[PDB]
Amino acid sequence: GTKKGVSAAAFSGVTAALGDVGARWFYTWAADPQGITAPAGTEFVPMIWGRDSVTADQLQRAKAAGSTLLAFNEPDLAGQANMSVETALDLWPQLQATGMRLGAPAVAYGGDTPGGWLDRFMSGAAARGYRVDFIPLHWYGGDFSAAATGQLQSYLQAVYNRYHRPIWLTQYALTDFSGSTPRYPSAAEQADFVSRSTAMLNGLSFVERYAWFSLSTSTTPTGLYTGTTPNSSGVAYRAAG
Ligand SMILES: OC[C@H]1O[C@@H](O[C@@H]2[C@@H](O)[C@H](O[C@@H]3[C@@H](O)[C@H](O[C@@H]4[C@@H](O)[C@H](O[C@@H]5[C@@H](O)[C@H](O[C@@H]6[C@@H](O)[C@H](O)O[C@H](CO)[C@H]6O)O[C@H](CO)[C@H]5O)O[C@H](CO)[C@H]4O)O[C@H](CO)[C@H]3O)O[C@H](CO)[C@H]2O)[C@H](O)[C@@H](O)[C@@H]1O
Repeated sequence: GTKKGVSAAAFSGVTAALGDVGARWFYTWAADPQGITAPAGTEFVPMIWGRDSVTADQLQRAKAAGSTLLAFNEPDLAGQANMSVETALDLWPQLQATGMRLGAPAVAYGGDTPGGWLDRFMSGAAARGYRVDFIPLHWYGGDFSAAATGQLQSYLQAVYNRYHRPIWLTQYALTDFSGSTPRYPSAAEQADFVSRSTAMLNGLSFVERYAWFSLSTSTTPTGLYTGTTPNSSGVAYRAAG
C-alpha cells in the first residue's frame, strides 16, 4: 500500500531513483528535503535530528514541508543525537506544539528493554501526559541467513507489545557492526533479505511504514541504487508492495 519508503540524500539521479523504486515516502534526517525534488506521489517526512535541531525555524520549516514529524535520531548513541531521556522529554513540548503526527525518537537498539532509553522515554512521556503517536525503530541484522526476517519481526513485535503504538522501521538492513570494521552480506544474501523482509513488513498490520537504509550506494554500501541504476537489492525493493 503506502508503507514502502526510503532514506535519501540529494545525489544526481535522486528524483529518478525515488520514482523508479516506487518510494511512497522518504526522509532525509533533516527538517526539509535537503535539495531533493520529490516525484509525484512521494511524501517527504521531516526529522528533528537532535537537541540543536529544536528551533522555531526548524519546526516551522518541518511543518511547511510535511505533515508527520520524526524526532531525534539515536539519542542512545554517543555518535548520533547523544541525548538523555530527560533532555528529550524537556524538548518534547516544542515538537508536540507543531500539532503534527509525532514519532518517538528512534533508538539504535533495545527498544523493548525494561529500563532502556525508549522504555524510560515512553514512561516519562506517559507520566507527563505527552503525546507519542508512533515509534520508529532501527535494526541492523548480523545473521545474514533466511532467519534474519523472523529476527527483525520479533524485535518489532516486542516493541509493539510493550508500548502499543504503531511501528515505523526507519533504518534497516543487514550490517554487522560487532567487529572493528562493518560487515555486509553478499549481493544475493541482501537481495533475498530485501524480498523476505518487505513481504513480512507488508503483512504486519501494526507496521505503518518502513525505510531500507538507504536509497544510494553513495550513502552506504547497502544502497539500493548507484546513480539511477538499481542493483539486485533495488530491483527487489522496487518489486515489493
Ligand atoms: O539539525 C541540526 C543537527 O544536524 C545534524 O546533522 C544531520 C546529520 O547528523 C545526519 O546524519 C545522518 C546520520 O544520522 C545517519 O547515521 C547512520 C546511523 O544511524 C547508523 O548507526 C548505527 C546504529 O544504527 C547501530 O545500532 C546497532 C543495532 O542495529 C543492533 O541491532 O544493535 C547494536 C547494539 O548496540 C547497535 O549498536 O550501531 C552502529 C555502530 O555504532 C551505528 O553505526 O550508522 C550508519 C552507518 O555509519 C549511519 O549512516 O546516517 C545518515 C546517512 O549518512 C546521515 O545523513 O544527516 C542530516 C542530513 O544531512 C544532517 O542534518 C548534525 O550532526 C548536528 O550536529 C546538528 O546539531
